[PDB]
Amino acid sequence: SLINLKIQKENPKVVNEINIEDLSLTKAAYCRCWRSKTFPACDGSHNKHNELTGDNVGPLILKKK
Amino acid sequence: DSLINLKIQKENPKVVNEINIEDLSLTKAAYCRCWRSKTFPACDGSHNKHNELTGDNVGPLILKKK
Ligand code: FES
Ligand code: FES
Repeated sequence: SLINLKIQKENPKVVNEINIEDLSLTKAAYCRCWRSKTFPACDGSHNKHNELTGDNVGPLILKKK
Repeated sequence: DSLINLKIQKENPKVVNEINIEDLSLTKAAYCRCWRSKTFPACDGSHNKHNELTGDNVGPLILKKK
């Protein structure tokens, strides 16, 4: 049932705040699988998780107007 | 190690959500990273029960504006 295996395990609730107006990218993918090496950004690790596990998780994509 | 999402759109082989800056109403909006929210992709604090039951430490992503 653990979702997060390794990230900031000394912190009892990992919460990331992002300033959506400071997007340096036209879109930006944010991780919902707790496997990204760029966490809280998405690096595509979700694909390795889904393949390993048979899961169907993917990122939240933030997009500029 | 094992499944993260148990229930949400299991018919969909990859659940991706997009959000437009301009569609964000509030100065802050919480997005779920635990796959337990009844308002997915929004966070409704279901992570708290998940954390208490499993000894996990997951929390939402907060998008801040203005
Ligand atoms: S690396 Fe986790 S959702 Fe993409
Ligand atoms: S309900 Fe899932 S992170 Fe809050």
